[PDB]
Amino acid sequence: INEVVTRECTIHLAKRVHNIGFKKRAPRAIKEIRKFAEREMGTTDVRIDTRLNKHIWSKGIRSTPFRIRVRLARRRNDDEDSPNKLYTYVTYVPVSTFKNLQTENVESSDD
RNA sequence: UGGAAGACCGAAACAGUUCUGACGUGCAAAUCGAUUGUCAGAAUUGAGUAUAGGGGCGAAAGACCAAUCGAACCAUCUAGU
RNA sequence: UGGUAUGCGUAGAAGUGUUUGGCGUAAGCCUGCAUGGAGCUGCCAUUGGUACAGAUCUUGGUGGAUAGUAGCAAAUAAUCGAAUGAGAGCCUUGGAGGACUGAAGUGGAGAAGGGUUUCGUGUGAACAGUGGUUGAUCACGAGUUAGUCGGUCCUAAGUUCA
RNA sequence: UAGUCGAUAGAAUAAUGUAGGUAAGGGAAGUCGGCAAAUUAGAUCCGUAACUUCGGGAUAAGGAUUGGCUCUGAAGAUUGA
RNA sequence: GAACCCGCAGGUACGGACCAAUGGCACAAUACUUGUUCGAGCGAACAGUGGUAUGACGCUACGUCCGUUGGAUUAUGCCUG
RNA sequence: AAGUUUAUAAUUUACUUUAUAAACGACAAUGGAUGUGAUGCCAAUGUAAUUUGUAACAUAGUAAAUUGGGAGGAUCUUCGAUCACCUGAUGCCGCGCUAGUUACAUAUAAAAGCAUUAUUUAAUACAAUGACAAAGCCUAGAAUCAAUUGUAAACGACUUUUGUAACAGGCAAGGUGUUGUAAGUGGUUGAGCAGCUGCCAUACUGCGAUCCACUGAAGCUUAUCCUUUGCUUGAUGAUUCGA
RNA sequence: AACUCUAAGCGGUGGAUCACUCGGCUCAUGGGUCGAUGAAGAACGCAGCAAACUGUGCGUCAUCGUGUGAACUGCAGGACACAUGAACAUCGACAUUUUGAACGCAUAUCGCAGUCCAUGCUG
Repeated sequence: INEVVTRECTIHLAKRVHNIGFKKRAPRAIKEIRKFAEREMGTTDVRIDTRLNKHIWSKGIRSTPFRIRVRLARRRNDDEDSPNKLYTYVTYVPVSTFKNLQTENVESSDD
């Protein structure tokens, strides 16, 4: 049951990050953004964009942005077929002031 | 004003005070941390070089002389008793 | 080992595994079966480097500890992630990204030392107490050009010796 | 800047550790012993003993003060009017 | 001169709980602050938790709360004999 | 001398209680059996590693079945959604009959064996268990792993979890905290300072810690906060177990 | 169940045991054969392919002469020159590096002279 719908989802990193050892704070942030992505889209195959890279990592490892605005896009696995016909594509939509945003159901496929 | 001193605090440097700490089948047949002595001179040190076994060298502990010193190491006497 | 059974023997010797059967109080013996491949044994005398469980024995091998318990922990230490491959956190690598040593350097040169270790290419097992396509590994090639820099020469401490 | 990011890693991040800290109130009662730890520390100013070989003791003791901004003064060089 | 059982309240020592208050710790939370870096600024990063003031979910103290009631019968006092 | 009882006279729920008379006077007895609801080894009138079958007489005298209702019982025990007892009703298979005495007939028995125990039985009876193909009745779980909670924890384990809803999870929102007034913008707030000065009042243009207003704000909020007709999303893996 | 124990079969692990051996060991026998005419030993470079062993020295895995008479051999260049010779032995003719007694002097230097003869260049 493929679905292949894209929505821009909400993650508060800070709680997950809380009391985890520094320097492992954002190797845990990336892993947890995958964990959230995997729970939402149901697809084990999580890909994280190179735009997503820089937005966690700008403010260097001790001060990971407490709340992050996520774009989660469930897409079809093309060539050399993974056992999971789906993959989720995770990118950051560049906002400095994420709070107050509830998740919205349309990103049109070919951005 | 000047800038003396085997002067003092303390780096590089050298050493190893106390924890009688870590380690102590370790990284290491002597290391590691903290702490600390000394640091312009009887200082620190490289290379070349001299001194060789019952000998040397010793700011002298019987310390050290190639992880070895109350007499090195190696072979032989020696399958010593 | 001398003699002997006109001994046995590649048609399977010796060796050896062996809930084969049996003998002897035992030391030990024979035989079957399987394996084997090139030589061997009984008896009478004859000689010994002659029989092993040990000697904090020797030498080689192997267990329990323990397919994992010590550990592989100091210098924070990664990480997104593109490429490739049999496999890729490192090691292959860009881009990116967190930092490190913090010019008294984990830098840039040389001596003392090293000895091909430098470098390209190939790149697998072993090695890198982890992986490892990569390396100071492993395989295959190349490279160190001087009248002026050192050695050379010179003397020192000191030495070789007519 | 140049060079690293290799010190096998991940998840958990238990006890006990190690290495680094903090702890009211009391404040060495602890212990062999203030060991370990803490206080103290730079600078400028003020003040400064016993004792003394008159050099020191001395950073004695005991006190004050230190940011930022905004002003002000002092401290030099050279020709010219 | 019975601090003597009935009766009453408190504490001690021991033990077990519990974190509300109060106190302790640091979220490397928030602020402030120094040194440096991001052109400055915001907001951060680095000083292996940078320091300092405050400091919650949470843990935990020195904090507080809770710790039963009979029989058998010893010692012993006794009946009847 | 502790004591088992009977009976008469009383007495009682209780071989209890009272008086009279006796009695097994820890005898020998008694302790196996009164098999004490008089078992067996009987039924079998030939009792048997065959079963007996069939006739009469008279005495004693036997019983086979079913259903309903009312009350009762259970201390480690072979079926507490079980087994009784009593009472009433229904009918009729007459299925059995036994003991005594007596009639009639017969298979086993003649198991060779003269040494019959030896290697030492099983038709049968009763009790349990089985299950090949098949047959006759009844009924349609969960556990554990993954994922999940934190009340739990080194790891297992413990405690929670998963119905398009009592949902569960990630947010945003709100409550609750914590710190202490953000950015940005405006103000001569502001000791002051530079630099240009008019045909006349004079000043302005920048700089300036900090203050004020927007701003009891901004940030942070529990992961081990509380809450949600708000948002979106999940709802789609593994193994094994029986009387 | 799993594991453990005990035994057995089979597979590993491991190289004992046996049988073999161009070697070792000991006794006996014959001979006397290093060197300034430059030794023994060392270093160095050498095979078509070699890195060693072994062989050799710049003529480098070997050359004359002599004997025999067709290989070497892993692959090959070769093989031809098998009748004048392979290849091995013999090895009496030569070569026999840099050294080392080691000899011009030295040697953490393959370093530095002198002399005679000789060559090229320049003249």
